[PDB]
Amino acid sequence: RKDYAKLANYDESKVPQYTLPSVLMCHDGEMVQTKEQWEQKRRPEILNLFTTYMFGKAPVLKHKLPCTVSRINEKALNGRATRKEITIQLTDDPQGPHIDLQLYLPNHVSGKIPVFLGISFMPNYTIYDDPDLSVSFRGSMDKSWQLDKILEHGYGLATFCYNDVDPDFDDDFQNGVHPYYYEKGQNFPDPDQWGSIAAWAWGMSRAMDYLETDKKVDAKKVAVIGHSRLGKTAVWAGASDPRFALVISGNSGCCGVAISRRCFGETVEAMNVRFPHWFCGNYKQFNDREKYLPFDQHELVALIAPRPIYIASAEEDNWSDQKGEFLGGKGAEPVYALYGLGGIGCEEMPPVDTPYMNGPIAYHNRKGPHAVLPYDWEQFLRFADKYFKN
Amino acid sequence: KDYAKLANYDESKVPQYTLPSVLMCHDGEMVQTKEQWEQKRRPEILNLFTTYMFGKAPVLKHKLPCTVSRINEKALNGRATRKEITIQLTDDPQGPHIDLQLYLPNHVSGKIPVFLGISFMPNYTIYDDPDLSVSFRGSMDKSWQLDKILEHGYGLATFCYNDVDPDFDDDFQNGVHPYYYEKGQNFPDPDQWGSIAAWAWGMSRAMDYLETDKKVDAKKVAVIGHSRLGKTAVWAGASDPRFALVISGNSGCCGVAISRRCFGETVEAMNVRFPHWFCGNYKQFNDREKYLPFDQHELVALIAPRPIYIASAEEDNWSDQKGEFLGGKGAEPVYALYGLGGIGCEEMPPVDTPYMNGPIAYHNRKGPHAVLPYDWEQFLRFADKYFK
Ligand SMILES: O=C(O)[C@H]1O[C@@H](O)[C@H](O)[C@@H](O)[C@H]1O
Repeated sequence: RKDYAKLANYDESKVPQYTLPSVLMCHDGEMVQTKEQWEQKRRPEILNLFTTYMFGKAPVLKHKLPCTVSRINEKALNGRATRKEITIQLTDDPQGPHIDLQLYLPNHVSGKIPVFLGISFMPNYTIYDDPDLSVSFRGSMDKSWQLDKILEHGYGLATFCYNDVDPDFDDDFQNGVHPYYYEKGQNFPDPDQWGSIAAWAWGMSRAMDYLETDKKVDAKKVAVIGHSRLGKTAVWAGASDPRFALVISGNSGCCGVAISRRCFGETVEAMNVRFPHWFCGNYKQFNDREKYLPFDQHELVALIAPRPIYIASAEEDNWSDQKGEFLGGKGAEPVYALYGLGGIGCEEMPPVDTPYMNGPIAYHNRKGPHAVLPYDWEQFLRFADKYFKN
Repeated sequence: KDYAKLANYDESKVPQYTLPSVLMCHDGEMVQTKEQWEQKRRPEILNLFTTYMFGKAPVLKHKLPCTVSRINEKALNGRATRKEITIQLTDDPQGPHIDLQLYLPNHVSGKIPVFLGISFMPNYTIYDDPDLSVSFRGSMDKSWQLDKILEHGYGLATFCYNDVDPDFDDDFQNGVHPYYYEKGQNFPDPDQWGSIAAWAWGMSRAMDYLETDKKVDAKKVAVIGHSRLGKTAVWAGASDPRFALVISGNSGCCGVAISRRCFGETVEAMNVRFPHWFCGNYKQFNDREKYLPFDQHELVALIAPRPIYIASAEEDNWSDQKGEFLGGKGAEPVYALYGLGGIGCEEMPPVDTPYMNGPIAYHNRKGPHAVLPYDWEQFLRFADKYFK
């Protein structure tokens, strides 16, 4: 039951030499130098590699799942906001698992409204100290959602607790949604089928299915966001569902946007051993075999192109590998160029509290711990404004 | 990391496990007819071994050039013919090739059954045959017993596995693997052949010759291998149904031994000490035998209804002798679809007590991890029942 935190390299001068797999080079050798070759041949190859070998295939539905608007409050924050609560039935079982989506929209705004779709560690009461909710404690996670700031910009926020989809604990997938999608002769996901992170991501796509039917939400302006293991999830939700307009990776780190081949802080083995439920079976083959990965996480960031992404790091989060987060963005730059979009705007990793967001890939590494703080939201909304407003 | 110190050899300490049901299809259908087995269940299981354990080998639209580069009808002082077939493994003739050595017994009525062996060493080690030259001539004789095979009216074909792919982790830069990549590929895909898949494919190229031979009974070629080449011999038998009988010499871990027993050698011990043996995908089952979508009783089931002999050795605790027997035991429900019996006992037999009156033979013999004369006595008694 090893503690991988002690065994990990954090010494930049002891990172092994490595070659990144070429994002632009198709499996048959053909290089991409056109968005059309990208969209038609290469992006599908990479999308297939990540689905087969890392996240795993989630169920594809023939119809949108049943959902209800079970409560509406049009005067939710002394009239500043409409709060809706939407129950999304994930299975054929009405007594089975549901998303309890909580949507805040600002009042006194005329258009359709851009929305942050976030996924939370804790129930919806923890997002805002909202005096029309009951019971951590009410608004205990406000720092990490900054709903006042989101409302100030004329955007909304929709969140649900990831536990709603799949409990985050290694119960060999007898709980959550997995078992409801097994075949009659299957007690476990196949090696190429979804683990937990893919289930949570699929979760966000079922939330987006509701959102595009909400008259007040701008379906063309939905940002996905999540922190840490839910960072990983948000980036996959963005990669695997192109309806999301903008993707926010909050210290996603290892198997997020960090480059695995650096073997800095958290590694694939640390990851799969501690969290066997997170990724598909296929992915456990890469435990301390990073060099044999058919891809690296720069290719995951490449699946967001041309759409914008904000990669945020924390100065104290060496576990997440802040330089490797930066280099995962750097590595996607060649694909954004096919679309005539610039890069991050700097060659080497910038110093602390130095945001770059003038390109389609934004980056900062902020002072303090592994978290989403007001600082982070400050930059996220500045970046969102560039796309969601004129 | 040493794996010798982590090995359980204590039968009382073997963990709880469920064998994955060999007769339950992925979609739920229970197999109770050999038709459902052949049309549905077997294809599913073969695909799982191919994709997740051994790795997909190239399928060829037509055979490769073979050439009989020397015969001698009077070999071993008249007793046998010796043939030397070269076998191209590629379009390129300067590419890798198999040096196939075949001995056929002189003056026998009818086409001859052949044991297709794959050997650790070059062919001159199989017998002290003066017509050869030079791990010296005759070294492996003890493990091949040509005299006894000839005496039975059977011959013996052998090539050294080094001909097809070297036994060491070179990232598949040597051997056959490079000659089948596609532009933009330095390395097999995770679902593609490693060295056991290549060595097994090797024995398929050897059979591709053996059938064309006019003195060979191509409906009566056995496959035999010891140890890592015993794991190869089973996969050969499973992924090429032309072979008539399969001989597992101490195949052990990722041969016929039940992976879920974690007795002696484990999957992690194997993939970590021999990264090149199995496909990339198989490395995902390190310390995760609970989560294999199969176990080795299903690999044995791919032989059915063709017979198979599982030989264990008493000192070879590493191979898990009881789990080898239980790989056989667990196949019996598929052989039963073909109105065939099982091994013939419930508990693992005592030492030097062969059971070979069903389509699955088992013996645990005295002494070390090896192929010994005793083993061949029993392999030939078994072959006699299907080959006379
Ligand atoms: O004897 C040998 O060299 C090999 O035998 C095999 O059956 C076993 O899987 C290997 O670990 C090694 O023991």
